[PDB]
Amino acid sequence: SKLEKFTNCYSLSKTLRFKAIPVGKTQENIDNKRLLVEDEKRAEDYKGVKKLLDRYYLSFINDVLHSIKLKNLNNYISLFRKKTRTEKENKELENLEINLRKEIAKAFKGNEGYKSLFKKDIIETILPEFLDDKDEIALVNSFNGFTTAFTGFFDNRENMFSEEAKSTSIAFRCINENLTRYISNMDIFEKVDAIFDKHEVQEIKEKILNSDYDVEDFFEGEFFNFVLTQEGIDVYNAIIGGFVTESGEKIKGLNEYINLYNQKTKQKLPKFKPLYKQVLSDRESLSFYGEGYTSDEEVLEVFRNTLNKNSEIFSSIKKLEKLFKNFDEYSSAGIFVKNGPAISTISKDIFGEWNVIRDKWNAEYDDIHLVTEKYEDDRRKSFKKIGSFSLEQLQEYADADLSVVEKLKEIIIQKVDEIYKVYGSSEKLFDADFVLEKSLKKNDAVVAIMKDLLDSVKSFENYIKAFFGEGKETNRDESFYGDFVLAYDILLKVDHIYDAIRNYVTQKPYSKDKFKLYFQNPQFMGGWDKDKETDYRATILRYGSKYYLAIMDKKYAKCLQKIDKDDVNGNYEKINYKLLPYKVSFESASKKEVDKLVEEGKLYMFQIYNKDFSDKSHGTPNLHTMYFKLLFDENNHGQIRLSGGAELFMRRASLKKEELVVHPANSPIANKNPDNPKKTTTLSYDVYKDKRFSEDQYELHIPIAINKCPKNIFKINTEVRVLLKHDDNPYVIGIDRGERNLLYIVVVDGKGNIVEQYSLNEIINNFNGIRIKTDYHSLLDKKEKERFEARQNWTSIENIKELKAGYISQVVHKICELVEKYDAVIALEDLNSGFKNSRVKVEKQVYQKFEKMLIDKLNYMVDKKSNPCATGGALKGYQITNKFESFKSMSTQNGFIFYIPAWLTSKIDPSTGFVNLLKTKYTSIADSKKFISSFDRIMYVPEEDLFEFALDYKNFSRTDADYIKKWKLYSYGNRIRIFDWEEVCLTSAYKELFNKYGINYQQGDIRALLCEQSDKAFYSSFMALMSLMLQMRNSITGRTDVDFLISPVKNSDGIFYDSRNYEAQENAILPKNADANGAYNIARKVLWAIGQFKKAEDEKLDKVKIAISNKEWLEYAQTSV
RNA sequence: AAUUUCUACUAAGUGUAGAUGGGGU
Repeated sequence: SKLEKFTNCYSLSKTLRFKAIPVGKTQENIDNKRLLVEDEKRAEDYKGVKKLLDRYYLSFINDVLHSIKLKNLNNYISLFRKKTRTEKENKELENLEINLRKEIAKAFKGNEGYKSLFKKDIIETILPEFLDDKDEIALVNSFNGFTTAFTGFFDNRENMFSEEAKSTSIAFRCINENLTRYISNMDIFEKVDAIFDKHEVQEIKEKILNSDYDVEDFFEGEFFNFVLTQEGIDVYNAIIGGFVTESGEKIKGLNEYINLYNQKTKQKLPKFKPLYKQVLSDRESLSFYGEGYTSDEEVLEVFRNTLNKNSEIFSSIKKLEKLFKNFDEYSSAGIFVKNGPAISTISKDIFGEWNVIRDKWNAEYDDIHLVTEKYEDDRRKSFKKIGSFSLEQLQEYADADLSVVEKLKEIIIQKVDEIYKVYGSSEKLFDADFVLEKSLKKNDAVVAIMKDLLDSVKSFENYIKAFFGEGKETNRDESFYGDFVLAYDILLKVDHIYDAIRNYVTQKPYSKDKFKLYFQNPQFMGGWDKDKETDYRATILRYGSKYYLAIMDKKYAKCLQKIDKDDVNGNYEKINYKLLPYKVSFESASKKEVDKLVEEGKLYMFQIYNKDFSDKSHGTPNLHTMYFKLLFDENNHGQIRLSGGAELFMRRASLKKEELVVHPANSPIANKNPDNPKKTTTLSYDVYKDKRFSEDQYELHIPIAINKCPKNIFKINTEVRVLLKHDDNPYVIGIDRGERNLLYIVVVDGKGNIVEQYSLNEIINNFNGIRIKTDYHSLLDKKEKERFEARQNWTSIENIKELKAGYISQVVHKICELVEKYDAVIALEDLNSGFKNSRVKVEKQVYQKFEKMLIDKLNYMVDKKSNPCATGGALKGYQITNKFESFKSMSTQNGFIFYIPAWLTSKIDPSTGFVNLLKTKYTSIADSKKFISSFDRIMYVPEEDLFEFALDYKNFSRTDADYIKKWKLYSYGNRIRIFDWEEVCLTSAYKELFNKYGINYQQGDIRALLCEQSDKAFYSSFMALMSLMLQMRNSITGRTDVDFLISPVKNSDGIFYDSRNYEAQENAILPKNADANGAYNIARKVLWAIGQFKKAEDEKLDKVKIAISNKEWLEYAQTSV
């Protein structure tokens, strides 16, 4: 078995969360001794103390830099963009810059206690000394011994600034994007001195700190000399950003001065942009990061009401793009446009089709470099190398009088028009006394209003983002860039406010906020060492079927160890974990004495509880529940062991029993699964909505660690390759999405014969023998019908995403069993390549999550029902996958998950192999005549009313991919022309096309007459009917059941493949539908790969490209069948 | 419409079928 090999490979750890319920008098005892209000108090002061800690971190940035500020290595970064050195703009920049990130590191790094500021010591001594306010000092010392709480904050705020740039460091907005706004400062002032006079420059030169007596380092050109990270970033922005004197004197910086020339006398006045500084407080992450949003009226939206910054800059960007026309006179080339995902949309918006830009550039590439297979990839990579497409360069890839610039201007202006349209519909929410009616999460009208405006602005942001380029260019129009970039900086503010309100409304009715329970002990539950039972003061107890958590406290931290054996009692077995957090002994302790302690105030026993610990629990337990019981089982011999550090938190009541939705006792309870025969239930009791969140839970997040001692450690990919070579029959699960099925699975064997083809739209949940199915596809449809109304409210999309994530969890199970029963490599798609968009099913994001959860599941692949110690069982999960690295590491193979490009796997005939490799779109009469002419022989075969189109695929364009190169295209059978559909019979329509135009089809080879036709519209319909002939997947938009494939070519037995012939059959041998074909050939593209492993050498099975190009495909697809 | 938590549920009557690494910014 191929799967069996992969066990005990790596070692992941996990955290089985659970709940604990205060058994005995624990709750009252905790309350008597106020054992948890200090944990609560600290957790309400976390933020407060974080701010104080950050003040010391900001003084570190200040003082250290203030003194050590000479830009060490590169003089004062004088050679920054001076004259090109060895290698133009290559080493010239790169090296100078990287010595730059160390110029800053050295300053900090080894100072007066880097580790005295970034470890426990700060809040204990250094921070109290830094402060002086009694309240603040006491707050900081109340958060002492308790720095194991600020650990994450420490690391974040320390490792973000080192000898690197980018990321979120000082160098970034310290030497990288800081010097872009700097640089023109201490040399050839020149251009910027248009004004800069006695009433201007001299006035401000006396106002600023007289260390910089004159302006010197302020405007000019070439190199710079001041600020760095800290000297007062505001010092540079005193004239560059403007610093109005408190007295009243209007000091207008130095750039805030140009505006008297930059815009008043009109120009671009050499940039001079406001210096960037440390993100948020100290180089954090987002500068707009804020909290709040806890109540329905917590802030009436910072957007025009409580966020006027945003509203201001939509107008600013709008004016800047309305100045695009005079920026043509300035520097149209200077404005760039990032090549990427936006470039296709840009093409459509400006020119008309999504591929104008691409193809125009590809044509120019052909002029200078030449299509074939490898030439496609040459063009591809080189287009990916381009990162900006100047505006005038895009005008060259134009059409006619189409002005790329002006078309962009118009489209992007109408984008803000959309914003303002919804700003007029949100006036109610923006009015001072907004009458809040039914909450906010229940006020779907308000949700919609919010969403609409928030997303209108968000869309403009993403559209105008591109008008940036790659930043690192040359002739950047400085009348555009600079002014535009300032406004855009703010229009990035919306992102946060959108997220805030979205996440408020999409919020659950309850809350899962917890506070770490230290119980007056910073070292609480941090281990399970037998020898140290009084250090962390915690042990897992066991009352036979129940599981507990004993936690002794301060003045009685060793009580249990004295009074153990209760002999003839129930004995809450103390854990005798003699191994390190498998020696899972369980010392039978006390019962009467354990409970005695709980009632007194000594112990604080809690109960570990999952729904599968009830006596009323009827069926299969959860996997985590299983793992938990298995930690303390005899079977676990070192698989799932303890990791140490149970984080007991405390989730309070977010809801109250009285305001929950009840299903009164003895009243028939309607069942909501359409496929439930036993509709209605009538329960003897009541059932409330979310009763666990209406009470107080004590979340015990027990860390556990799977396979910490791996025996069979090997590289997974190479071992998969070896296994997929020595096998006689490599089955491939083959998973494609699809429109009719959500995740159609076509298991295909080692010869390409369909073994199974079932849509996983229905999950047949098997409980007590009875298999009640759930049409997740129909559920999706009903959820999408809810989405249809109220403009896809935020919650409806969340519900779809969550149902799709719960579906994903369900397909993960099914695929796991499919893989297990067939020993089959999945054949998922490399999602970093091309794009399936037709699928009205699992999307890219959800399939990426699917394959992440397949490689997270495939790390410890476990089916619940299987016996724990058998393969596939709880402690023998298959490690057939890798370990999720990134979403871009999902590109080749991650074990039993070959990511194959999904190119032409669905629109290919599964019987012959024919792929339409020919563009059959009527361009001009001549194009189709050459098309018609390149056919070997077009005859009407009246025998079987057909129109044979013998063709040479070696005599065509972009067709090097093919293999047979000689196909006869008989117009036969029925096509569904989706224009919204018509079922056009091919032969009949062609007979009638030829009858109408006078083309006597009854003339043997009539190709000459077809090319003879002088009517333009003849070929139009001719080429469109030819397109239909070649179209294989044919399905009526909507009606599920007409999913058929139809070949224009006959096979070796003369039959034209029909999917509808096979859809009637249960054991079909060829795809029974369109999406089945897809999964069939995705399991066949992986099949080319498997053949490649038996065609490549064993020791060489590692670099065998599994990347199947379309030329080794369309060969095999046209030759094995 | 019950849940360690999530999704679908009622699924044989206080539950069921799957999945579930979480902890700090």
